[PDB]
Amino acid sequence: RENPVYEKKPKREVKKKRWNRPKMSLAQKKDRVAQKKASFLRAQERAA
RNA sequence: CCCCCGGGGGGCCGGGCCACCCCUCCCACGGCGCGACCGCUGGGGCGGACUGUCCAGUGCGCCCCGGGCGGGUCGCG
Repeated sequence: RENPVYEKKPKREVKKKRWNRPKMSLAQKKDRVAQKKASFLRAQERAA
């Protein structure tokens, strides 16, 4: 009751890094399918 | 006020403009050439992330570019 005022914590500038995983792009998403199919074949003639 | 045959015709002197040939402004429009500002799509380096049942591949960030493409705005010839 004698000091209800709130003093925010001082905001320090941060190193500005990224802990999260960025979203994959279309070119990458589309190229992975080409590798998955190609690797599925180049693994199939090894059995052949 | 004159002139040619009472009726038809011809002039009076100044000024500016267009006709032709010379020169030259600003503007409009179109064309050709050039330069500047924006847009789009090849290289290299750096940094980082990711993918692929062979070491290969794919964006993104920054920077430098040789460009290519195209239109707008601006400025010339």
